Amino acid sequence: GTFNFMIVFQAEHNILMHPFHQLGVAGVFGGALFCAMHGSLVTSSLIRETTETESANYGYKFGQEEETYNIVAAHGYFGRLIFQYASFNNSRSLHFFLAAWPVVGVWFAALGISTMAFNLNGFNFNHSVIDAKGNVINTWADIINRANLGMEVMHERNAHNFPLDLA
Amino acid sequence: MEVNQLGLIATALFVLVPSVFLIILYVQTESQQK
Amino acid sequence: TTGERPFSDIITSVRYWVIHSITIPALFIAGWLFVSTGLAYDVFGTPRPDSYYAQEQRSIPLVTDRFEAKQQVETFLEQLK
Amino acid sequence: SYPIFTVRWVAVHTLAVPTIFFLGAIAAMQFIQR
Amino acid sequence: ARRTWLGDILRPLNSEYGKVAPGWGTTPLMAVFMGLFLVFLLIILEIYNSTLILDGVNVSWKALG
Amino acid sequence: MEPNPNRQPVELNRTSLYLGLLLILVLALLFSSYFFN
Amino acid sequence: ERGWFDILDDWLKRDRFVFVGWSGILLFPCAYLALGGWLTGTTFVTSWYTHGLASSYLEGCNFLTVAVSTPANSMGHSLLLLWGPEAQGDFTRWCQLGGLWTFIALHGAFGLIGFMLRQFEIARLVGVRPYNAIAFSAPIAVFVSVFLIYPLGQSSWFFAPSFGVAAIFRFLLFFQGFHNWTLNPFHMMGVAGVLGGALLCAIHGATVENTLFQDGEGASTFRAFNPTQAEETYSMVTANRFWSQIFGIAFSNKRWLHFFMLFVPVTGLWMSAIGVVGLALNLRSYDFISQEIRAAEDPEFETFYTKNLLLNEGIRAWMAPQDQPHENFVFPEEVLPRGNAL
Amino acid sequence: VIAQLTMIAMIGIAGPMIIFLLAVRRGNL
Amino acid sequence: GLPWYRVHTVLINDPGRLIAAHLMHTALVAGWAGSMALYELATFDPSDPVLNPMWRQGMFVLPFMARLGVTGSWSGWSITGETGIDPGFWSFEGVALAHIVLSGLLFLAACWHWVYWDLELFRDPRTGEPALDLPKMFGIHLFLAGLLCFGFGAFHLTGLFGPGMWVSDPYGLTGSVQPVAPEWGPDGFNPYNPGGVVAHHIAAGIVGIIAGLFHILVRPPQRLYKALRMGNIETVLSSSIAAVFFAAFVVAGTMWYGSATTPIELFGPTRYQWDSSYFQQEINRRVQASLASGATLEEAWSAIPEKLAFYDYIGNNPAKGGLFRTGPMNKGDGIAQAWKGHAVFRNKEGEELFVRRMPAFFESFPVILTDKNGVVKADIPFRRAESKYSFEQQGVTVSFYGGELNGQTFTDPPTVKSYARKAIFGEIFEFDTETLNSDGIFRTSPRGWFTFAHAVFALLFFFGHIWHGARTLFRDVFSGIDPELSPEQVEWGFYQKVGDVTTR
Amino acid sequence: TITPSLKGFFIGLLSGAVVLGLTFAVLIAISQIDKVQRS
Amino acid sequence: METITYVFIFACIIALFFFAIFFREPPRIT
Amino acid sequence: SEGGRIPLWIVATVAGMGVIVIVGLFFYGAYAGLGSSL
Ligand code: CLA
Ligand code: CLA
Ligand code: CLA
Ligand code: CLA
Ligand code: CLA
Ligand SMILES: CC(C)=CCC/C(C)=C/CC/C(C)=C/CC/C(C)=C/CC/C(C)=C/CC/C(C)=C/CC/C(C)=C/CC/C(C)=C/CC/C(C)=C/CC1=CC(=O)C(C)=C(C)C1=O
Ligand SMILES: CCCCCCCCCCCCCCCC(=O)OC[C@H](COP(=O)(O)OC[C@@H](O)CO)OC(=O)CCCCCCCCCCCCCCC
Ligand SMILES: CC1=C(/C=C/C(C)=C/C=C/C(C)=C/C=C/C=C(C)/C=C/C=C(C)/C=C/C2=C(C)CCCC2(C)C)C(C)(C)CCC1
Ligand SMILES: CC1=C(/C=C/C(C)=C/C=C/C(C)=C/C=C/C=C(C)/C=C/C=C(C)/C=C/C2=C(C)CCCC2(C)C)C(C)(C)CCC1
Ligand code: OEX
Ligand SMILES: [Ca+2]
Ligand SMILES: [Ca+2]
Ligand SMILES: [Cl-]
Ligand SMILES: [Fe+2]
Ligand SMILES: [Mg+2]
Repeated sequence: GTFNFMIVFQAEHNILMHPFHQLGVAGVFGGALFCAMHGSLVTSSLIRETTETESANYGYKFGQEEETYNIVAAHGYFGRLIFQYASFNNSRSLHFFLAAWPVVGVWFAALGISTMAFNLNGFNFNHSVIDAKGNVINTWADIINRANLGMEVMHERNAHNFPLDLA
Repeated sequence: MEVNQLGLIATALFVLVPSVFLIILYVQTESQQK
Repeated sequence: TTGERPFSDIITSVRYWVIHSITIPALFIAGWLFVSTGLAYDVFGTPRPDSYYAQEQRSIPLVTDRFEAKQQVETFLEQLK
Repeated sequence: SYPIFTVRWVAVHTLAVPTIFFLGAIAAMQFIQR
Repeated sequence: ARRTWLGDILRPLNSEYGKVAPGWGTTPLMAVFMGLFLVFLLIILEIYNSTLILDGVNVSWKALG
Repeated sequence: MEPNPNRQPVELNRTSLYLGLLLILVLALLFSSYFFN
Repeated sequence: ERGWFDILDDWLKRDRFVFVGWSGILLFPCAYLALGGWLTGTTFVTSWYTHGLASSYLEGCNFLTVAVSTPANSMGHSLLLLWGPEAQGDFTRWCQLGGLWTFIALHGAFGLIGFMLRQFEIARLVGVRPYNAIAFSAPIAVFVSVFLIYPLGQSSWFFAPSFGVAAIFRFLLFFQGFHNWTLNPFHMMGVAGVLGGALLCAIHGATVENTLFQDGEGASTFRAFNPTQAEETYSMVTANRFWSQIFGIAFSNKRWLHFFMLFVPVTGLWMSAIGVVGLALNLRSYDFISQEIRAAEDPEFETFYTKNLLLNEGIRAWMAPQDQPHENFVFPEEVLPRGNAL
Repeated sequence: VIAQLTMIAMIGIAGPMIIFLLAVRRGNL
Repeated sequence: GLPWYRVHTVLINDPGRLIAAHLMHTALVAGWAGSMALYELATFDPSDPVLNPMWRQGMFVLPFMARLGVTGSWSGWSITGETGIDPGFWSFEGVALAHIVLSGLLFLAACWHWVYWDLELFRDPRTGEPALDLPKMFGIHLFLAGLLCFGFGAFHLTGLFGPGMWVSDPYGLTGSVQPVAPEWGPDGFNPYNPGGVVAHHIAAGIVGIIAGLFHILVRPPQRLYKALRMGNIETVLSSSIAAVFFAAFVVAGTMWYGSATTPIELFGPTRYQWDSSYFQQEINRRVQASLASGATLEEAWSAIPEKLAFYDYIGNNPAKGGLFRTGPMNKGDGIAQAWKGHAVFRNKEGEELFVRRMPAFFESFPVILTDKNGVVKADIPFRRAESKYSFEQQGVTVSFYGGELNGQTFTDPPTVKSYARKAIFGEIFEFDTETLNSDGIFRTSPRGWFTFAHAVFALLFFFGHIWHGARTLFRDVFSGIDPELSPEQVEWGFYQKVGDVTTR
Repeated sequence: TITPSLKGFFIGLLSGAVVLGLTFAVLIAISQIDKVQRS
Repeated sequence: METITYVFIFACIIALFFFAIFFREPPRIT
Repeated sequence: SEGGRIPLWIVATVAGMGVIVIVGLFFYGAYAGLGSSL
């Protein structure tokens, strides 16, 4: 039913072509990226506290005062992976970024749904490209449009008596 | 409904076998000396 | 720091801007002329607005043969009279 | 006091030079009429 | 550790742990063979892909009969 | 026989048990529909 | 030992603004070419001859609709090398045949290889464990499954995603209508891993930021941290109690927490990659057979599943003629599936 | 069209001009 | 203690118990091969190689036995459809039994090596510590592999001392096991040329022998020994895993595209043969040759072998299946019984109409008929109210040539429509849907399942490779980084060369 | 015989060898000119 | 039988929630 | 030559305004000529 809602939404608002949904996608893809990234760097710089025959997780004790990884080494790595100033040396700034990116992005996803709720819809570049005579030159937007058309005409096949789906 | 008649055993063993593996490991962990 | 000159030093210096008030506009203008002269179309083989279809044609010039694809494209272009 | 032509300089210009060229191209493109 | 007849027989074959040739040794020859192997793989790949088309080499079910 | 010195004890703590059972049960809830088809 | 190899090694591994390394020799040209190829194509290059599409700023497309599009279906899985038998060294014709697509895909792939190797190399030099590269295996599994394996299982590169915003959206809607890809449990695990990863990211960031120790007098709390400080900047104990009382469970082990933060999105993406591998062969989760048998016998039997299949059928019939121009589809008005009125 | 770009040119520059003038004169920024 | 996911690391410094574990694994795999062969023999119907071959029956190991020359059963039948053949011991049953016995012997050997793990052989004579000289083991094993490969190519595949391999015509109509001579020219690298497989095994065999001798006789360079951590078995694990995912992607590819080692009579046709209407083209060629020589249409189509017509049917396209659509292809469309014949559609004016075929992409597809120039002449409308091309309006009829319906014509719109619906799948067949309670939904073939499983496993083994390479190269820090790590080793510019303390 | 596509293959091979060759030549040269200070 | 299976698995998951919350290994400061 | 002569806030303000101008042009171009749908 979730998928139904999504497909119909695409048909009726062309949500994929809406910048708030794109920000949503940046939000969750980005959220996952930074989650995996952060996970990987912190895991990468754990201080040796264990032997090879035991889990490294036992190297950390709940409530200990000392940090369990070396952030300076982590930053040293990631700063060389890209370049120094593209890396966080401040754990607080880093975690704030970690909080903010997915939260803000997902806020935009939500506002996307909530404004398409009032039919301010995705970008419409249907027949935006025209040749010198006036022939329509399709772009990927128009193929999207054809898919959207399939969705529009098929959904709720018995619910419509009149030609326009106005809500 | 005309479901796959092996779906039941497939699901049941899918749950039970690794769950049992984990319970074996946990329980034999608990019984080790403190 | 890694030994290179700080960016803020460079981009707040007079010499940088002496160089780049020349080099940047020159590049921008070169790109501009790359399009406005129509050279881009020729280099990349992109249709001009008057070159997508022959006058009465409504069929896409789709490539349908792998190894004679070059010739196919040339024929499509020839048919634009 | 500081070198000018470094690896960093090269990296920067491999991106920046074409970027400005392309932006000029696209800017020119905004005035094309069918 | 336990000695056995066959263990005694095979002993020399597992007695040189850690033994190395000095410096770079045969690394360059190896490198040559790697380059040649890369080229070989490139050849058979481009043949299969029909980017490399050779006389008498019809890459098809209809290769012969 | 003389004992093998490479032997190590194995452990699964309770949190790991719970995590594993969650993984397995949720995977089963997901795939079961497809197994029944 | 101080031969040329070691001297080269010395220079390559110099601590500079942009680290190079042995991995740089693979990474930088391939990445540069992939990105440059994308920008070049999206700016100047058409898809008229391959797709019957405009795809460049030059043609009037915008950032959302520009793409470097896949080759014509008739190209099959040709490497489409500039010097290959298709383009025969002609760069213009090469562009017109979709050569930039394979150009970008392949330089992209070797570039990703270069980047992961870079992660290993730097991890080794700095003396950290190589979990960043391991985590990076997931993006690679996705790229390889989707841009390479998938079209390789299909008729041609044509059905791979085209490198473009709208084109990628088209790829999504194609997968819904043709593969019913949402119904696929590997995709579902992908979704769970992505959204779960974003959840973990957000919740962890917020938890740290809201259990900070007061280490300064400032009301803006970022300066009250020092990279070299030994102490935890936030309270694990308080965080743990908070979530235990709020949610019922809580992390108590930071190492576990962060490994879990690695595990979840990487595993998700990997599962999705497996599903796409299935789709390469059209080995879909399209249907529930029991559902179809019931619905076939009982025209009053309806679920959201059957509704979604109606949607899929619409997508296919309405989009196929323009989306797949090589098939020469002609679908008469009368065969097009439509409900009442619309 | 030329008039509109001229207007937004003067209006657009006004602010940075305020800031520039104050910075040059060691004003109370 | 050890986490659950590390239990097997106890074998790392225990060569004897590692050998025991490998023996057990091998025993499991061989036991699998035996039991799989037995289950397939317990389910395989050998009575119809034409329309019910192994690949229609969900047979997986059977085609591999067939591929290398095992084609008969002790019970007297052969997969080529012969009767009263004596396959000797090496029937499918004999192969299965051999694998079961092998499994048992490997189990016992595993027990012996597990108990008697502490052999002097596994001890470095200088340190008394457990040690394996992996470079030399590599030489020995590479040499053995070389010998086995060479022998496989030169004797088995050539038929010089062995059965040969499965070979067929380009349309998979007359396949059988034949000896194959090596192709030493460039066509040897043509995947569809079997002689290339033979020459491959002979040449690569010899090369393996030579390189093996080299690796026995020549020690690693110190620089490579150190760089690749050749004292650490996990490096061997890492590189072996890389080689294995490489090989797996290759066999997945050759299965999907087809090659001399993935014949259509054993694994089913490829999706691409449907895509390019390969069999339709051959069928049309043969019919045209028949008509040119004076045959009637009925005679021309009746001369088409049922097997060839059967290849020209989308139900055998391996890209029409489903991930959870389980079992043999027969469980879907049914057990094929007979070709109905070639359907020819005509309108009231008598023009031949052609049903537009379903592409593999489409789970469902409309029914559209065009004339020879692709102009639409008839269809099955969705909406009727403005229909202009209905079979009823266009008076569409269908006449059959060849097969069961040879000579028959149907004019009543329901029936003509029904056959057009079947015509979207290509040639039309009668199925037994009752025997297996077939549900009418397409399933993939062993080609598809093999391809899927191997692409997936290959991709996962990419991860295995990455992980063990990581563990190998970073062994020193995998319990964590140096607790005494100096901030200056990671602060920029302190060293001129990253990580090198001698460059302060 | 050398088909056009075999000639193409050779052209590609040469182009790759040239790119990699010039790259390694240049990097080696630079490495020799700009040595790290030790001791 | 399918429904029984689905509801069973769900119920097992909820019970698991119960044990994972109220009968977890307690976090201890060392 | 000397670093600091031209203040960074001016460099930032001018560069930023340049970016606004070029992007603005691209948006104008969305409504005129090719891609305008007209
Ligand atoms: C290391 C960086 C790198 C890498 C990995 C690649 C990789 C790739 N690029 Mg290249 N590319 C690069 C840098 C790189 N590029 C650069 C810097 C440029 C700018 C000049 C280009 C420009 C470029 C173009 C224009 C194109 C490619 C393409 C290709 C692909 C095919 C290459 C090939 O067939 O080589 C074959 C050659 C080798 C593998 C070298 C072999 C070396 C051996 C070991 C030595 C033997 C040679 C011997 C001395 C010669 C004797 C022969 C004699 C008998 C006649 C390939 C995916 C093509 C592509 O993408 O098409 C879709 C393509 O068209 N690239
Ligand atoms: C290379 C592996 C392989 C392949 C390609 C095949 C292929 C074939 N098998 Mg064989 N089979 C295999 C291994 C394989 N089998 C093994 C190891 C066994 C022993 C158990 C069997 C036992 C077997 C039997 C008994 C039979 C077959 C049959 C068949 C055929 C039907 C295939 C089918 O319906 O699959 C369906 C495939 C699926 C439904 C896909 C399963 C996907 C799993 C469930 C995914 C699991 C996800 C995982 C839990 C996620 C973890 C996430 C975590 C990491 C976070 C087919 C030709 C049948 C046939 O027709 O025989 C005549 C038949 O009766 N097979
Ligand atoms: C003792 C000898 C022996 C023999 C004669 C056979 C013979 C048979 N077995 Mg096998 N089998 C054996 C041992 C043997 N088996 C063992 C010990 C095992 C347990 C691992 C198995 C497990 C097994 C299985 C699981 C299966 C078979 C099957 C079969 C049959 C097809 C074989 C085939 O397709 O392989 C193909 C083999 C290859 C393609 C080998 C690839 C070699 C790689 C690429 C080597 C790479 C490393 C090398 C060092 C590289 C350097 C090379 C150098 C020369 C340059 C066949 C009847 C199949 C069958 O149909 O079952 C009923 C089947 O499914 N067997
Ligand atoms: C030749 C193949 C091979 C081999 C010999 C190893 C060997 C080893 N790996 Mg593994 N590994 C491999 C492939 C291989 N790996 C691959 C392909 C992957 C990617 C998926 C991994 C990923 C991996 C990881 C992530 C890790 C290892 C580790 C380990 C070591 C301990 C394994 C253990 O104790 O598990 C015990 C396993 C169990 C108690 C149950 C596992 C149940 C599985 C998940 C499901 C059922 C599997 C089924 C029975 C197998 C069917 C066969 C299949 C081929 C179709 C061990 C040295 C670990 C390590 O290095 O320790 C320090 C470790 O962390 N490996
Ligand atoms: C993302 C991909 C990736 C990554 C990150 C690694 C990383 C790792 N691998 Mg490698 N490996 C890979 C893919 C990858 N591998 C592949 C596909 C294979 C093929 C089987 C191997 C085979 C392999 C082996 C055999 C070994 C490793 C080892 C290792 C480790 C040491 C680094 C190394 O050897 O790099 C190797 C270098 C590369 C992967 C770069 C290759 C660049 C090629 C030559 C460019 C070719 C251009 C091409 C010719 C252009 C034409 C294209 C054509 C389509 C037209 C390390 C853990 C070693 C190890 O684990 O030591 C402990 C080891 O022994 N790997
Ligand atoms: C054949 C040829 C000739 C070979 C010659 C090779 C020769 C040697 C090359 C030398 C010259 C070379 C330099 C020329 C370059 C050519 C050209 C420029 C190549 C371009 C290639 C490529 C396309 C560039 C892409 C640009 C770049 C990679 C984009 C991605 C980077 C991205 C934008 C970073 C910003 C995002 C930022 C917010 C990330 C932080 C969030 C996340 C990581 C938090 C996690 C985290 C962070 C921490 O910070 C720490 C601490 C911890 C704990 C932690 O959890
Ligand atoms: C054919 C024969 C087949 C027989 C084989 C039997 C198969 C056995 C399979 C064993 C797997 C058990 C899983 C271990 C589970 C477990 O023990 O994890 C906890 C574990 C922690 O290990 P530690 O390093 O902390 O050491 C503690 C030790 O006690 C563990 O042994 O982490 C891992 O094992 C890595 C995998 C993480 C898995 C996390 C997934 C759970 C999250 C929830 C997912 C579902 C909900 C999602 C909602 C959207
Ligand atoms: C492919 C080719 C290759 C190479 C070439 C290349 C590599 C080039 C480069 C070039 C490139 C490299 C391009 C340039 C660029 C960029 C541009 C096109 C621009 C842009 C962007 C933008 C427009 C900005 C804006 C926005 C955002 C993004 C950010 C912030 C916000 C804003 C709004 C500002 C060769 C020749 C070898 C061969 C053949 C082919
Ligand atoms: C000892 C004794 C005896 C006997 C032995 C035997 C009785 C035999 C056997 C063998 C056997 C009878 C056992 C076995 C094998 C089996 C296995 C090893 C299999 C496995 C399974 C798998 C692994 C699969 C997985 C999964 C699932 C299940 C499904 C889907 C997915 C997959 C496929 C992944 C004799 C007389 C010889 C003598 C000597 C001694
Ligand atoms: O209800 Mn659920 O979806 Ca919103 O649009 Mn109108 O209504 Mn019905 O159609 Mn389309
Ligand atoms: Ca005009
Ligand atoms: Ca029935
Ligand atoms: Cl609906
Ligand atoms: Fe953190
Ligand atoms: Mg415009």
